[PDB]
Formats: sequence, structure tokens, C-alpha cells
Amino acid sequence: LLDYSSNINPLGIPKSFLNNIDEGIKNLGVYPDVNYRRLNKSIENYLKLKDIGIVLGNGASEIIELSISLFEKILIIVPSYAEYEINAKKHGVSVVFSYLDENMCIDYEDIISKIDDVDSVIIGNPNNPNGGLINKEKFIHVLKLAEEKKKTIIIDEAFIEFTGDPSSSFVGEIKNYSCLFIIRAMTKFFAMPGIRFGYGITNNKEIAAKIKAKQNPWNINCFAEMAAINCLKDTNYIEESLLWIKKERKRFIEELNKIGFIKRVFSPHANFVLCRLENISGEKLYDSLLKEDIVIRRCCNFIGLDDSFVRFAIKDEKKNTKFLRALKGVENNL
Amino acid sequence: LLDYSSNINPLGIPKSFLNNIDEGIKNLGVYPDVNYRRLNKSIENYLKLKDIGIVLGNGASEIIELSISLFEKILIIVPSYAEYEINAKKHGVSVVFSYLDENMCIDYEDIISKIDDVDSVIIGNPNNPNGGLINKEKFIHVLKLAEEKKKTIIIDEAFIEFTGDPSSSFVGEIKNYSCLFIIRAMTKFFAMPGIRFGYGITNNKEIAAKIKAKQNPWNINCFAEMAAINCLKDTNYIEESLLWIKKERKRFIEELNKIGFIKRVFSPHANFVLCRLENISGEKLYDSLLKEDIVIRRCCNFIGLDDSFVRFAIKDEKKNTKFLRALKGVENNL
Repeated sequence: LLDYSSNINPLGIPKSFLNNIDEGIKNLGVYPDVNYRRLNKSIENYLKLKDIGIVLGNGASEIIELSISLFEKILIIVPSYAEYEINAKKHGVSVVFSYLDENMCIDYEDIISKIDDVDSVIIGNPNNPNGGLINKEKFIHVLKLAEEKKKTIIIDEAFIEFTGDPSSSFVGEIKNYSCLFIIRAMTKFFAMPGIRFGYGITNNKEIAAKIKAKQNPWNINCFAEMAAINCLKDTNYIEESLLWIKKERKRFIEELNKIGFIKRVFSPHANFVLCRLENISGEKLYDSLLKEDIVIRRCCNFIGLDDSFVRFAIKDEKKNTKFLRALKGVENNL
Repeated sequence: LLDYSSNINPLGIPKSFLNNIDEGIKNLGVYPDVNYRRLNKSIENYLKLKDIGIVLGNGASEIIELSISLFEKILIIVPSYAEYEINAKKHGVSVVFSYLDENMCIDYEDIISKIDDVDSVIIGNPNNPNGGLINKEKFIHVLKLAEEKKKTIIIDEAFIEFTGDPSSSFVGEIKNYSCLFIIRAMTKFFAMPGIRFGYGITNNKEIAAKIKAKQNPWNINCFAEMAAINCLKDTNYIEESLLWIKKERKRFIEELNKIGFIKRVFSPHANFVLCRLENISGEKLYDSLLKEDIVIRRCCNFIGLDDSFVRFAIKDEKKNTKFLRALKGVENNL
């Protein structure tokens, strides 16, 4: 069973987690620091930033919900990860949409023209399902207005790892703008979803105090803590991984471009790719591949996308070639 | 250090945990079954109950906070775990207090009279800090009332497996009384605070649902999951732990009554003991021992208690030894 609806790193669990499993087991017997100082220091060192708000979460999930729980109205850029709007409704937040254009490009001028209508914005960098990165130059006009208007902008960067360019994250913008709230995660890029760990990054110390005020002390289990402390320094897990998607992502997309029902491949910047189809529905394609124990992501339930859009994960070359050779059998049988 | 303020089972991790670690590490690369079916089955098996409402907490503290939040006005038997009240005012739930008597015993008659004025009751079994169990025979008259009047009665059984005797807990009356929301944990008795795991039980399912509608999907991490499906039925550990506490709870309570500045020791049914001091304040006694690398629980800060009260853990045989001798040291120089 190849799951191409799952976007976890194929290069597996960091070798540095095994190596410090003793640390993890030892601390089983006691409550972690209620302030998590050693954890926070690792992240600070990971991001090369001090004197920032840091919020710890049982997964990035907790932070997405909680940061959105703070406002009474949000602009959601869409298509996007279902959880933005789910949580909004979950907390009675008013929702205003901004749609990516036909090319899956942000309508920056629309975000602008709506930013007095809302209390906040949440936008993916890169965005699931289309893998789009926020153009720094164009968005700076948004940042400069948000800052001015005491508006809050929440940027989900759980995938940002898969780019490698530190200049792709807005983390290096944290000091210049305390409207920025960034969400990171160790769940996708570090291959560890079962550990349940994501984080918040902001110069807005008061907004971190407000999120902490909502949470529960010791919400972070000891292994999660052990991972965040030992795995973010793991530069050689991080480089072997970049080595992967840089090449593989580039090839995968060339192979997809050859497939006949693949009408258009949208250019990704993480470990997934959004394809527009032709002469076949995502359900028909889905139900075909399922037959072969291959799962894809039908983009039916994304706002703005229909059954011609489907999302594929980008894994290692071996699984990917297998994947494509099924896509080909479908095309053949089409 | 000797932390007699901390009440974690002293025997160490259950072997059923180390003995299955590979299953924790294997599930690192996946999201758990968002249904937690294997976990859920394990809790049913453990408690020997089927067809119930099971809340699962990232710490049993989450279960306390969430349960309480569902209400407007709440009876809190005092003194008790500082967190009940913290949560109550954290969620703007009105708090009515009910006081233990001189003997740290529950005033069931006071409860009976205050019932018509609250939405819920929360009570320890056994209670922190005294260690007293609810008298299920005198309390059935409370349950009868909250059943008929649709009040909920939250029972914190975080320390209940320490009596290792089943009629003591009210899991047995879940099927009989729908008002009952019973909270258990793996922190204290199974010796794994860092793993962050607890659960809440009820025969009333709307309560179970209404509570989960406030949680995030995948809140239980894979290690805490392996532990709850594997350890809850590790009878080597349970029996070994029960042997330990039944004996040493006797030897230590005997030995405390021998010390001179301890005016009274209260009868505890778990692994901690409440002591009333004479001719020395808990502040002082805490000061005197801290120099000996012993940290004790001053109970000055529980409601209804003053600095003439201290709580000590019932620990190891050798640990309790060194501790009474450090006590005995205090009586000398007093």
C-alpha cells in the first residue's frame, strides 16, 4: 500500500532520535520542566532567534486552532488546508475568502483590498494543495499594512523545510513585524507524526502569552521534547533530505508531464504536486489506483477545486517510479 | 534529590513498556488511528467495561479542565488538587466549596444540601492531600440525587489503583449512574508522567461527545498509546506495585507516629500522607529538610488548610528509611 495522499518524509526517522532514546526513556519517570527552557533553546538555535514568543503544541494542529481561536474574523486564502476553516467554525470566527487565481497564484492585491475587513489572515507557505510559496517582495506590502493596522497574519510553514532556502520562510522577518505569527512542525519534514509536535514563532510576546493562557501545562510529552532537542541539530538528516526532493521533485514532475491525462502539473516547492486532469475524474483515477493499493488525494473537498484536480505525494525514486508505472497503466487502459 | 512532594509510583517503568518499545518507534512515521480503536479496546478490557464513553487526555489534567468547562456552577470538595479550582475560574465556572471536617472526612450531608445549587460535583477518590476515599455506601445517596436531578458528578480517581481494590472505585457504578464522569490516569501508578496520558469514563455518551468536540484529532501520541494498550494489563507490575504499597504504607505510617513534632497522621489509601505538625511550621520543616536535599509538600496553600499541614510521599523502603531518619534528625534539634 503506497499512500500518495500522505506527505511524510520518506527518508524515515532521524538517526539522532534512536541515538537519544535513552534520554527519552529516563525522563518518562518525571514531569518535564513546566517552562520547557531546554526545548525552547533548541528551537531558538534552530531558527537563530532570541527574545521571541514560542508556543509549544501537541502537533502543529494545536497551534493552528489556537491562533485562530484568538480572532473574531479571518481571511482564509483558498484552496488551502481544510483545518484553517474547520477550526474557525470550531471557534465562531467569521470567515472571508481570498482565492488563488487560475495559475494557483495568490491575489496579493485582493488580500490587500480585504485586510481592513478582517482581524487576521492565515496563509500557507508553501500552501497545501498547490505547493505555492509566498512571494516575499509582493507580500511585503501586506506585511507593512498588517503591521500598521495591528492586524495579525498567521503563516503555516509546516512544509517550508522542503525548500531549503531560509529565505523561503518569513522567520527571518519575525523581528521586523510583530503581526507575523509563524507555525512550524516536525511532523512532515522530520518524519515523526506520532510524536505530536509543532511550534509557534512570534515577536508578539503578548499573543504567545494569550495562547499559553489557553493551553495546559506539560502538554508536550517527553519523547516529543527529546526529538525537538536532538533532531533539529541533525544537519546531516536535513541535508540528505534536501538532497532527496531537490532531484526527485524535479524528475517526478517531468515524468508526470508526460502522462496523457495529466493536463497540467502545478509547480511544487515541498514534497507534493497538484495535477489538473483530462478525460478522467479524480474519483475515477482514485478508484482505479486503489485497485492497485495506491491512494491519491481527490481535491474535491478543497474550496476552489473540483474533481479534475488531484494531489500526489512526492516520495523516494523507487516508490515514485512504481507510482508512475501505474498512472501509465491507467493511461494505457484509457 | 529526595522529592517527597512528588507522588509517582517508585517501582519504575512497567517492563511491558520497554518490552514493546519497537512498537512505539514503528508508529512514529504514521498518524495514529484517529479512532484509537486498539487504545479504546484496552481501556474497556482493563476496566472490564463495554459500550461506554471514553475521553482520552494528553494528561488527565486535560480531562479535569475539559470536563469542568462544560458547566456553569460547580461543587468542589476542599481541600483538593489545586487544579480543579484553577480550571473552574479559568473557564469562568462558578465555584461552590464544600469542606472536609476536622478528620479530613467528606461531609456528605453538606453535599446533599448544596446539590440543588450546582451543575456538577468534583471530588477526589482518594483525595489529594489527605488520601481519603469516598465512602461509596454514604455517597450512593448523593449519586441517587444527581441521577434524578441530571447533575454530573466528576470523580478524580488518579490515585485509585493504589488501593489495588476494586469496590473502592466507582467505575463499577458507571452502568448504574449516568451522572458519573470517572477520570483515571497512567501518570501516578504506572510511573510515566512524561508520556502524558489519561482518560475519562462515563455511561453518559453526550458528555463523552461534548467533551471530544473540544479536543484536537490525534491528541494522543504513539508512545502513550503503546503504553496504554500494553501496560494497563501488565499484571506483574500491578501485583508487584500492590505488594509494595500495602506493606510499606503500613511500616511508614507506623514510623511517622513515632516522630515527636508530628501531632497527627491522617489515614491515606494511596501513596501519599497528610501530616499535622506540632511545634514546627511546614515552612520551617520544609526549610530544615531542603538543606538535607529533601523536598516536601507544604499544604498551607490547599483551601481549608494552613501551614500546620504537610503532605509526604509514601516511597521506597530504603527511600522512606532515609526520610524518617531525616525527620528523626529534626525532632532532635527541635
